[PDB]
Formats: sequence, C-alpha cells, structure tokens
Amino acid sequence: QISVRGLAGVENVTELKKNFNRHLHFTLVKDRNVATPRDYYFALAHTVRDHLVGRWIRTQQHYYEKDPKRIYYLSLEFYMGRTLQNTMVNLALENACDEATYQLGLDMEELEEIEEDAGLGNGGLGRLAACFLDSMATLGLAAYGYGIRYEFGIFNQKICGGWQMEEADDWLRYGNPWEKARPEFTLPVHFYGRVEHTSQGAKWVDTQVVLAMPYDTPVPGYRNNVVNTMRLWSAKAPNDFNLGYIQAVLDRNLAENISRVLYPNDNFFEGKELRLKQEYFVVAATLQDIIRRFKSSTNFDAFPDKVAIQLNDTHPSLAIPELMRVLVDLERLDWDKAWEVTVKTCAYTNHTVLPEALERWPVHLLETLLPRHLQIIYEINQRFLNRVAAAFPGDVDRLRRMSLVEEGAVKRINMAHLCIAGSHAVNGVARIHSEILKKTIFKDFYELEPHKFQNKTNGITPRRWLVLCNPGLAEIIAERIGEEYISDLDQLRKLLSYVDDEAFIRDVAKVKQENKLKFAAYLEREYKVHINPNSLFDVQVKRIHEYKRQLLNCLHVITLYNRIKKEPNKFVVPRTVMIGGKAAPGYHMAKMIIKLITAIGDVVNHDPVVGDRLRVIFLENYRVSLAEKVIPAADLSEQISTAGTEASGTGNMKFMLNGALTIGTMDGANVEMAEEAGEENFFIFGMRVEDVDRLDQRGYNAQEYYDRIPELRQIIEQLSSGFFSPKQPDLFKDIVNMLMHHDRFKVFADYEEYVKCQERVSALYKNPREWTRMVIRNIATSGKFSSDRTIAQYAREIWGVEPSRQRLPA
Amino acid sequence: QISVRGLAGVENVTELKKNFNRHLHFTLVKDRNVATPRDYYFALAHTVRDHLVGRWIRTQQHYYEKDPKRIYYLSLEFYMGRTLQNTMVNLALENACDEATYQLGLDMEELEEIEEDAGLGNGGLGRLAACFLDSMATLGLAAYGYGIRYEFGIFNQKICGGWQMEEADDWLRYGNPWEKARPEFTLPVHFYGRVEHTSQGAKWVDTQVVLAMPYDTPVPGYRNNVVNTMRLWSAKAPNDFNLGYIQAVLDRNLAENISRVLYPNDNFFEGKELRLKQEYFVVAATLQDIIRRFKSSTNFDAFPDKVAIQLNDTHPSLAIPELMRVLVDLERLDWDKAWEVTVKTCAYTNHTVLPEALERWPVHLLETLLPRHLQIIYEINQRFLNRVAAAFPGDVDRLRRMSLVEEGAVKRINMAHLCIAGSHAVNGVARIHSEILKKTIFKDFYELEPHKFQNKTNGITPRRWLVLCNPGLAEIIAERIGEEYISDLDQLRKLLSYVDDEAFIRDVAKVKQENKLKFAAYLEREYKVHINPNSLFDVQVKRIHEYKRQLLNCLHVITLYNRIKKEPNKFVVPRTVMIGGKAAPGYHMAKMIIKLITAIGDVVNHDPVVGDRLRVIFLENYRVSLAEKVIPAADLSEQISTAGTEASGTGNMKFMLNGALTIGTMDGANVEMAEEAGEENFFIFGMRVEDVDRLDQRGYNAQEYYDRIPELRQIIEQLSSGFFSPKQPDLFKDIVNMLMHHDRFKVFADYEEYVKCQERVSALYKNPREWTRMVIRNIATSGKFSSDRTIAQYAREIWGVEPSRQRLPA
Ligand SMILES: CCCCCc1cc2cn([C@@H]3O[C@H](CO)[C@@H](O)[C@H](O)[C@H]3O)c(=O)nc2o1
Ligand SMILES: CCCCCc1cc2cn([C@@H]3O[C@H](CO)[C@@H](O)[C@H](O)[C@H]3O)c(=O)nc2o1
Repeated sequence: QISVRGLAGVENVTELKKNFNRHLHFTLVKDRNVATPRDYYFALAHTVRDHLVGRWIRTQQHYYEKDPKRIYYLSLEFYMGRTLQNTMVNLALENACDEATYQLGLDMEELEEIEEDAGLGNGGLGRLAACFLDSMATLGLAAYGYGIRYEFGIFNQKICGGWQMEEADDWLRYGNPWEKARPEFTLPVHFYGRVEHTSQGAKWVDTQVVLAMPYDTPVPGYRNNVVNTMRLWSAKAPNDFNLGYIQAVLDRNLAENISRVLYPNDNFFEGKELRLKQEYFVVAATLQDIIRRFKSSTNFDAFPDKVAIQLNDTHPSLAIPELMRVLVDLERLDWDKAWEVTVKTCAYTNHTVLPEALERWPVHLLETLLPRHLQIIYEINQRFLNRVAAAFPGDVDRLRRMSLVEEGAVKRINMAHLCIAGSHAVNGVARIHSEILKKTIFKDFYELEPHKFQNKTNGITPRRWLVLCNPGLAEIIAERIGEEYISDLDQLRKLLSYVDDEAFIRDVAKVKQENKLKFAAYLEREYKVHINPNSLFDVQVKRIHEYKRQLLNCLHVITLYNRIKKEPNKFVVPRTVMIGGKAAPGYHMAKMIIKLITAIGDVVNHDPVVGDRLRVIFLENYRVSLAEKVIPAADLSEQISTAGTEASGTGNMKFMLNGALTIGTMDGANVEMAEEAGEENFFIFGMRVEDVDRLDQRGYNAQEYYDRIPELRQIIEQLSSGFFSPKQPDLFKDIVNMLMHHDRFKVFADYEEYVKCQERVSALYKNPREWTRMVIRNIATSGKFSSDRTIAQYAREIWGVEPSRQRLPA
Repeated sequence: QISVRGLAGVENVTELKKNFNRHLHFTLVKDRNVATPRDYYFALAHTVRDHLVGRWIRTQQHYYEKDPKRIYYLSLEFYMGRTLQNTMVNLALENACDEATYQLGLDMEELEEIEEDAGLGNGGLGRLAACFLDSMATLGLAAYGYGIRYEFGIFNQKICGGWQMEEADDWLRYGNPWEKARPEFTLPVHFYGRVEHTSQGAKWVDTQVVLAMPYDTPVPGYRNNVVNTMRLWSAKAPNDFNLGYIQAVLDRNLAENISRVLYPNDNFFEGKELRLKQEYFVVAATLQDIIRRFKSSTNFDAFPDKVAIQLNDTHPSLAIPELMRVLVDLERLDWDKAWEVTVKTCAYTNHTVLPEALERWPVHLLETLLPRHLQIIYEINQRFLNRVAAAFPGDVDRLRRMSLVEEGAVKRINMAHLCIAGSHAVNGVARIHSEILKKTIFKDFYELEPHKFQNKTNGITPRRWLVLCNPGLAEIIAERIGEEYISDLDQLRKLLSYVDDEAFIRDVAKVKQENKLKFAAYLEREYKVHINPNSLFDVQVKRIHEYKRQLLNCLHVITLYNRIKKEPNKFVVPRTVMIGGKAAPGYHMAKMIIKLITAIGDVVNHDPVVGDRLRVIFLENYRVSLAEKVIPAADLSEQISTAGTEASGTGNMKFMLNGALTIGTMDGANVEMAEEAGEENFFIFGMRVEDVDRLDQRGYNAQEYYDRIPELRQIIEQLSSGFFSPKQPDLFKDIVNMLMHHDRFKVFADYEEYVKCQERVSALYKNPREWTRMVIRNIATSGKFSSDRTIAQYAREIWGVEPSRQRLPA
C-alpha cells in the first residue's frame, strides 16, 4: 500500500501464505472453522519469527569467529511493548504480510491489536533500555540485553469511580512466541551463607541455591540482517530443595518468587529484601554467563578489551563487588589487578538527582543476604578513602560525604558512590542533568576524578517512534527526501527547505488530521468516550509524579473552565486536554492527583455552557502501545517539570518527532530540543534552574502567590470548598494542603508564566498554516534525538568500539 | 530392521529427514554444531507430533458430525510414561524414524532415553487409566481422559545409605512437546462461600474463584488413525485476585498450588484439604466442559444417551453431587429428574477392600469448602435411607451401616457409599475382588440393588507391554502367526500348536537371553552394579506395601543365603533377586522394608563364599520406563500378596505376556491367570481367601510359626541380633516386632509353603527346555488380559456403546 513498508513480492506473498497455514495447522492445531483472531495473531507471529531465526543463528556465529568486544547492557527494566510490527518493519516484511493476510481475508491491523505488551518496565528508564537495544542492533554492535523475565510486568490500571485500581499483568497467559527457553544454560545463584577464612583466602559457604534459567528473545537490527539477543533470567528452585514432602514441594515457590513481579515504584526507594534479591539474582547469573563467554575465545588482562558492562542506574550496582568476588575468590587474582580490570569494564548511567530515588541499602540487609559482598564493599570503601585523604589531606568532611558507607540511625551503603568508585565512566542523560551532577550531588567525586564524568543525551528509536506508529508522516517525509533518514535521522534537516512549500504544508497537516480522527475513533470503540477532533489535542502522558507537575496542568484546565464560565459567549480555541499515566501503588499523592483529574472531568465534560470547547480525558492504562497511538495524534506536548528535576525526558522527543509543538520548562532534554529547533519554535515558560535556587535560598512561600493572583485564589477555593467533590467536600484537603504548605516543586511559582504561555499557544493555533510551519521546523531538527546518535556516542566515548552500518549477508 | 516396526518408505524416510532439520533450525533454533542429544530428541519428537495433528483434528471433526455417545474417564492419576515410541508404534513410523535418524548419524534408541516419564500417577490405578486410554482409542470409542496437570508427578527415588530420599520430579523443566495449552477454554471453579435460599431456590455465593486451564494431549489409536484427547487441568489465579500490591501478586500462588503436586500415598487415606481441593477442582472443570459439549449437539433426558462418566475410584466422587448441583441449582430441573439423569450417567470402579484406603471426608471440611455439596449429600442420604427402610423395614442396623454419613468422634462422609447410591453400575477389577465386594464390604448394598454390581477384570495394553518394550518377542510371535494379534490378543492362543516345535522353543529362549544380557548391561552403565546373566532373574516390582509382602520375599532370600552358608559346596540354581518400588513418604514401615532390602544386599553381595550364586539388588526409581526394561528381562514374577488383599494386580499380567513364570498366591487376577494357563503352568502356594478367614476367626498367633520352624527362628534371630545391621544392632526392631505381634498380613503363615514352592521353581529352571515350554503355555493364554477385552466389556455392559475396529481415513 505505502512505500516505506517494503515490497510485496509475488513469491514472498505466496510463501507467507503457506507458512501461515502450516502454523495454523501444525503449531496451533486449529483449522479455519475454529480459529479465533487470537489463533490468527499467533500463526502470523510464528510466521514472522520464522524469518528471524536464520539471521539470529548467523549473527551469533559471526560474533564467534570475529570475536569483537561485547557490550552487556544490564537493567532491571526492559520496556519492550509489542514485537510483531517492529519485527516486520526491521525485516521489511510489512507490506508482504499485509498482502499475504489480506488474501487470506484477514485484517493484519486487527491482528496486531491482539498482542500483549511486554511491560517489563515502569517508564523512561525501562523504555530507554528498549530503544537502546534496537539502536545497538541497527549499528551492528555485538551487544546483549540482560534482565529478569518477570512473570508479571507493570500492573494494568483500571479507573473505578475515578480511583486507580491495580490488576496483575498476566502477559504470558496465552504464551509468548518471541522467546526461546534455554534450560540448558541454567546457572546457580547463591544467597545467605557465611564467610570462612582459609590459608587459601575467603570462602562463601552454606548458601541457599536458586537456579537462574535464561530466555532468549531476538532483537533485529534495521534492515541490516543483524539479530542480537535479549537474555532474561527466570528463577527455578533446585530439585533437592528443602528435600513434610507436600509442603517441601509447595515451598519451592519461595525461591521462584524472585522473578515473579516487577517492582512498580519509580518515585521512591524501598529497601525491601525481595528487590535486593532481584538485583543480586540478575547480576550473579549475568556475570557467570559473561565470564563463560569470555573463557571460550587465566588471562584477565584482556578482559576489558573483550567485555564492556553498562549499568542502567544503580540497580545492578552489585556487578562491581560481584566481579571482584569472582576475580579474587574464584580466579585468585590479587586485589589491585582485579580492581583495575573491574573499573575498566564497568560504566554507570545516572537517571535522577531526587534524593529519595537514590538506592541506599541498610547494612543489616547486606550482611544477612550477601555477607561477602559487604566485605568487598568495606574494602572498596577503605582503599577509596585513602585516595581521597591523600588528594585532599586534612579534609575530614570530604571523607564523610564521600564514604560509600553512610552513618546514621541505620548504616546504609550508598550505591551511587559504589558505581562512581568502581566505574571508568559516569554519565548523565541530558546536558543540564550532567552539569547539575558535576555541580551538586557528585561535586566531590568530580573534583577527585574529573575524567570519569561525561554526558550522553538520551534519544528514542525512529523505527518504533516514527516509521512504526506514524506511517503517514514517514511516507510523506520519504516522498520528498528518501528513506535513508530512517537510520540517519540527521537527514530530516533537509525538510527545512520545504518549510515554505505549499504541498508539504498541506500534507503535514493532513497526516495530523488523519491521526486525530483515527485516535478519536479509538476513543469511542474501546472506551466509549466522545471528542471533537477539530480541537487542539493537549496531552500530558508519563508516570504520575509531583515533580512532573500534572497538578500545574490541572490548574490551567480549571482556569480555562473558569474563564469560560465568566464570559461564556466569547470565543476560545477549543481543546481536548488528555492526561494519562500510572501511579506507583503506595504513592498516596500520586493517586490523589489521578482522582482530581477525573473529578475535573466530571464537572467540565458535563457543563452545557462549555459545549465542546473544553474536554478533560484521563487516558487509562498508559503503556507503550497506547503511546504509539496517542503520540502521533497530539498537537501540544506538555513537559512541565520544575527546572532541575527531570533528568532528560524521552516522551518529549517522541512528540517532537511526530508533529506536536512543545510547551515546557528549560528542564532536561527540553533545553537541547529548543536549542536545536530555535527558542522561537518552542513554548518555553517559567523558572530556570537558577531561579529555583534563588527561591530556595530565601524560602518558597506559596501564600504570596495565593495572595496576589485572584484567578489562582479562586481555584484553591473551589478545591477546598467541595466544588469538584460535592459528596465529600473535604476530599482534596491533602492536595490543597500540600500546595499551600509543603510543595517541594513550586507549582504556584510557575502558574502565571504557564497560563500566559498557554494563551500564546492558542493564538498560534488560530493560524493553521503558521502552526504547521512551526511543526515542520520542529520535526526537521529532531535528528539529534535518535538513539542512534546516543548509542554511537556510548560506543566511541565509553565502550571503545566502532559502530558499523554494514549489512550482514542473508 | 524388524517387521512389526513398519515400512521404511523411500519417500517417508526423506520427508522425516527434512522435517527433522526444519524443527532443529526453526523450532529449536540450533544448528548441527551446537545441538545436544536433548535438541535431537526434541526435533524428532516435534517431527513425530507433526504426523499426529492432522489425525487429531480429523478425529475431533468426525465426532462432531457423527455425534456418538461420549465417554469421560475421570481420574486423579494418569500414569503415562514416555510418549515418543508409543506414538511411533501406533502410527507405524518406528522403522522409518530409525532409518531417517540413522542417515542423520544419530541413534534413535539413545534419543528415546532422553524423554522424561509423565509420572502423573502412583502405580496400578494410574497406569490402568493409561492402558485404558490406549485401548479406547484403539477401539474407536469417542472417549476423553480428564485429570489434573500436576507440575510435579511422583517423586524420583534416590537410595542414600540404603534409605529412600525423595526428590521432586520436575518433568516439565525442558518443556513437553506433546501437550497443547488451550487458555481459550478456561473455566471458573468455585470454593468456600455460603448458601443463600431464595423464593427461586438455593444459591452458592461469596466464593473464591480459581480458574482451570486445560492442556490437551493426543492419544493415538493402534494403526486406525483415531486420535482421542487427554485433557488435563491447571490452576491459575484470577487477575483481580486479592486485588500490599507485591504480596497480593505473590499470593496468587495459594490458588495455583491446587495443581502443583500429585499426592504420593497409595497406602492410606489422608484427610488433607489440598487433596479435597484437587478432587473438586478436576470434577467442577470437567463437568462444565462436558455439559458445554452436550449443549452444542434444555433437554437433559437425552443426557445419559450422550454422556457416560466413569469414576476411577472415589477420587472424583464429587462428580455426583456436582452434577446434581448444576442440574438442580443452575438448570432448574426438579430433584427426582436430575437424580435419574445422574445415576444413568455415572458408574464407579472400586480398587481395594483395605479399610484404611477408603475415603471418608470429615464433615467440617466439606462444610467450609463445599457447603452446598454437603446439603446435596445430606439430601442424597436421606432419600436413599428411605428406600433402605422401605425394603428392609425395622432393620435399624442396616440403616447405620448404609448411611453415607458415619457417626463417631468426627462425622465423616463415606465416599464409596456415595458412589454406589448415585451410580448405575459398580465394578471390581478381578473376579475374586468383585465376589469379596458382594460378600463383605458392600454386602448390604448388593442385597438392595443386586443389578448394579458387575466385574471387569483388569488388563494391560499389548502395544506398550509387548510390541514396544519387547520387539524381539513380538517379531518371533509375528513370524509364526501374523501381526493381527497386536489388537486381538486372543490369537496368541494359536502359539499353543508351537509348544513342541524345536525352532520356536529355541527362539523364545534366545529372546529372553537377549533381554537379560541387555538389562544386565543397563545395570552396569547406569548404576555401576554387576550381575551374572545366567542366573534366574527373580523380580518383585511394585509399590512397597505390607500387603504386597516384599517381606515374605526377604525371608526367602535370607533363607537361600543361610542354606548356602550351611552346605557351601552343594549346588544351588543361582539367582538374581531384584526388588523395586517406591514407598509413600510418611509410610514408616514401607521405608523400613526398603532399608532391610539393601541391608540384605550389603551382606549377601559381599560374601566370598556365596560367589555369584545369590545376588540381591534393590532397583532404584521404579517407574513406567524402568518397568519397560526390567519386565521383558525377567524369569520369575513375584505376586505374593496375602489372599484377599490385592484387588487385581496388573504387573502380574505384564510379566505373563513377556515370558516370565509366576510364583503367587490365589489373589486378585492371579486366580484368572492360572485358570487360563492351567494350574500346572503356574507356581501357586499358600492360603486361599478361606484359609485366611479361618485363621482370623481363631486368631493369628505368629509365635506358633516361630516355634515350629527352626529356619524361620534363625532369621528372626539374625534380624534381632544385628546380623544385618552391625553398627545399629537394634535397627530392625520395629519389623521383628510387627512380624511377631501385629502382622495384619500373616507373613509367617505362608512362609513354609512359599519356600517349598520356590524349590520347585529352581527345579524346573534346571531343565531349560521344560522351563520354556511352560513359558510358551503362559504367553499363549495371556490373551484375556488385554485392556482391549476389558474396555470392550465396559463399553457393552456399562456404557452402552459398541466398539469399532474400523480405520478412519488418512
Ligand atoms: C528503586 C529506584 C526507584 C526510583 C529510581 C528511578 C529513577 C528514574 C529515572 N527515570 C527516567 O529515566 C529516563 C531515561 O534516562 C529519563 O529520560 C527521565 O528523565 C528519568 O526520570 C525513570 O523513568 N524511572 C527511574 O526510576
Ligand atoms: C487417597 C486414596 C489412597 C489409597 C487408595 C488406592 C487404592 C488403590 C488401588 N490400586 C490398585 O489398582 C490397580 C488397578 O485396578 C489394581 O490392579 C491393584 O490391585 C490395586 O491395588 C492402586 O494402584 N492404588 C490405589 O490407591
């Protein structure tokens, strides 16, 4: 049908068809009179997976003979979403399968909707890992994703009376065709025990054994025939385990609980044992697998020339003392040499500065669970602090601030400090985030080893985030400048000469118009809710957090409402405000925000006076596959975190690529996006990082804003008095209370500038042509935000390998 | 190679080869440089399963249009063993796959050894169900096996210092190619709750829901292209289940524990909740599935003309009040009519008279767990007792004996009584067992409804128990009389005219000689133990029970030893005594017997004087696939239960079919085997049922035997004094104590007659030719003991359907 989707060969269409019928019959054991769409989804998924394997096997083979340096991406999160379309796209099968399935009298699009998301992540950090995997394959790196195969991923969110209900994501219920169990590479992981000292050195003994079984999932490069591996570990109990009899067998579940469920906070840090066991589990299994692969090439000097280990936040920080443990206790290298090898292997990526997000494990936990790792850690600390002392003699304060060991009512290990000490590179995820790292929380460490600190601004993959979710726009781009930009997104910069082209302007607008219409229909079919598609689509999607300030959005929305009710017969640019995201289950405030959002909807969507001029929708169950639908349909992208809190953001980049304009603060990667497009083509408002520090150091008094802004005063009053909760008048007292007395995120301080900036957005929207020309300037300068750029920078500046765009043979 | 194994076509061999390589590559994702035999086993298993499916689908289709009466075989046990060879055999692919795998440079026999047993049963009752399934398919009945898919089957037995250790049977670890998950037919099962009464009748409410997910496994008929289904249910928790968050997800395991593990007693009855939940679980899911199938043909009058439900012991007895519950509470038929439908649907098979094996559920358990089923049961009891009262007016004793409700310190429901009241036929499993039923435990019930009581002597399938495990003998039979006997085992009777044929005599002996040599090699390779293959192979294999009297065997073995040590220079016919079987984990005595057996081995196998004249081996991990090896290699089959305790036995039949002679008591099916072969061709010794009753009614005093038999006195003394346990002299005090003061099974009373009969066996063995002629008379009269006969009798006399031997089209 459309050309970016590949060739529909006459042979290809014919083979696809017989293979689809083979799987229906042999694999699924159905015939065409009993098959449901689920069966049809499966036969198609099996048919496409068939095309992967030859490549998968050939790619693993290449790495064996070439023996290149290997990259291990360690993460507790992989937010993959659906696999089928992405696979078709990277293999250039999309059009063929469309044809092939059409002639069988099926609608492929309807089949795609049947696939469960692999929701093995919470948000940005999980999804980065997924983009990175796609980019790594596409750039021909010999790279492995390693994580945990959670039986249950991020919970499905239901709204019941405006409240979030959590229910379990049973994503494997119907099976998962993409994975291949490999019970033959199962590995022991040890816990508890104690440490004995010999003549021969330390020994870890009387441990409980949990087995780790890997599952391999193919990660196909973009049209280069590279297929890399994502290996995910599953917990199994051993057979003699506990081994009255019945109970012993049932208790096998204690061991297997390790891989049962993904922890769903991205707000906070909970010092729960189960979580630490998951962290140790992925790191022990992964390192033995790494070492094993290294042995099949005594000599650990070359180890850093063959192995690179990237740590995605501190979650797998135990890789460091675990690598030491192996090298020292098992291979019997001396400390200094093992330590050299470890630092040259490991590198660390930080994703936040919020102090409550930092991992600080209680020492009593590590002592019971990992007694040897604590020994190694104390030894790491001691030797590190002697370097500190020697470089800053007499500075006893530096020494307490820099310790990997925090004193206090309970001793904790600061995991971030561990990663800096034992890594050769530490990076932030957007330029301002990396500066803040150097100037505030890791200032001491930076003064000690400035060479360790780097920046790697995040990106998103344009395969999923443009070609896949937005074929219309990818096609009209490709009409003008070719297809080469799909793996070289810098070429989008050539759309700049199309800024005054009348045909392009019309086409860009037409695609947006189509995505809006299609999404509005998705809204009626799947959730029975009813929106004007001529309105501006104002969307905020992302996890619910105080620092992301969905509340600031709420205050605007309430203001628009109030101004409509004051002069109801005046013209306003109509808007559909859509807000979505999950709250971590125990994050009370986050759950209150979701309730407010639906409560505003109950009032605004049912005022006869408001008409279809304002609508407030809370988008239920935000997740990767919902983002693929809502992002292309958006006009306004809301990125309104308080300056200095959002490390990078990546949602922001998805929207830029897809033809929304951005209203946002100079936070995170927003800064670089505006720098790339021109501040004129951006809606920037509010405090800069500096303004926030000025406010802090004199004190944030929220009362001041309440006193000078009558529009604001009114809103707080409606909140307090029961306007939005007529049955429980005091429902929102916590929010009003927080906003007034202990807002760490200064919602009121940005309110005035935000509302004004919002009026400027409405003003540009009244002029369709000028709105679209601005869109074009945005879409055209989005090239920097490809994860191909990001990964190429990691590769050269941290891992020491060279990207390759060259096809492997089919 | 050999002709019973089918054609090696040139096309067949060629297709098998490409399909094997397709699965290796596409399904297993290996290539020939990394594949292990496990991978090779799998590609072959996938290749053979391919040949099933077309037939599986076509067979289900036939039943849809023909709409015949359907048989549901309900059992908590299916002791299947390996599937691959059996599948090849029934499909006539054996020789082709042998050829096909030979040309790939693989040894198929070595690949077969990789398949795990499906050990979803304990012993005879589980394995009967499996034979029955094969026979049902072979006779073209539209029959379904229904059970539970246990995650862990019967434990693997390890001997450690002569003691049984149990370890978990993780049979699904590497996957199971034979099954097809069907998450689309998942069904709710309810527990707990309470009963509300309406104007509209009873309602069961506030229940916990556990979902039951079915797995379908193909059951292929013998060369008739019929493929029937074994459906096994798996427990899954619902998604809103319990639904702080983490714990709620982890607790999903409480619900799923229902299908986690098979209970391993066949001795006793344990009134454990988990077990009752398994019983309810299989019965609720199965009946809804049955009813659903019946609805796709309001009118439940035809229900008994369309549905037959066979209950394998009382384990699924709740089918009865569950069928009532559905019919009365959900479909709103009146009681009398539902009850009529239920009785005409259900039939019951009893497998023992031992009072401690009988299910008697505590009323407090049923009240909490299944409150409505208890109501139905009380109503069943009441209406039943009015029939009793009316037929035997004034007999208040009959009334207490017949009640489904037993009074006593705790009230119990007697599940056997339930099955008789609510079934149109009750059967025993061998002729003497059925008489005993009528004369003792169900005498009252028989007087009430004599027409309900029938006999169905057990059988074994000659596909697994001859063609598969003993190709040598099947071939030499087939040389003389054709292949038709494989599904008409009565034809073996024609071997009677070959009794004086010198060539046959030589061939029968040669095959036995080959199986012995091959098994002796299996003994050295896999368990490093070392046996003279010219000895008589004396084997007792079966679960360890006091009533099966492995102890009586021990006393013989100790006697042979003692006589050798008295006159060491005299000739004795050398013997290898082999004894194997598992003990239920909490059955202390059973575990003591295993220890004695190995302890006798520690003495006898290391006496220089004994030489290779006596050897005692305990065969570890007895299970279906070990039986396939040891049975064909045996000379003497030991079936030495006390008269009146072994309901039928089926091991006994396997040995008869495979050329062992039988030493046994007139117990169970032994009686009919000797009746078929002639008592002259059998080694019968000991008390008859009648003799046991005479001994009881005057009192069994074991001291009497100890006083008059000095050979016996000696053994007890060696036992008591530490002869067989020099380090713990008092180790066996429990056994000596039981034997002397409270032997319920009268081991001493049969000792004299057994030892004498053993001398007669040794005497015949000195004359090879006459031994073999007797073997031939045994093998030749084994036809009655085919499960084809048995199932044909069930079909005509209980289910009311006609067997069909006619091929379905390929
Ligand atoms: C037990 C630990 C629980 C809390 C730790 C945590 C930090 C954090 C950061 N980010 C995002 O990581 C994204 C990828 O770098 C980035 O774009 C976003 O700015 C950043 O907020 C994220 O998505 N989730 C994370 O959870
Ligand atoms: C919770 C309940 C636990 C104990 C109930 C039980 C009875 C019983 C009978 N049989 C055999 O069933 C075989 C099949 O009929 C038969 O040949 C054997 O003679 C008979 O002993 C068996 O194998 N296992 C059974 O367990």
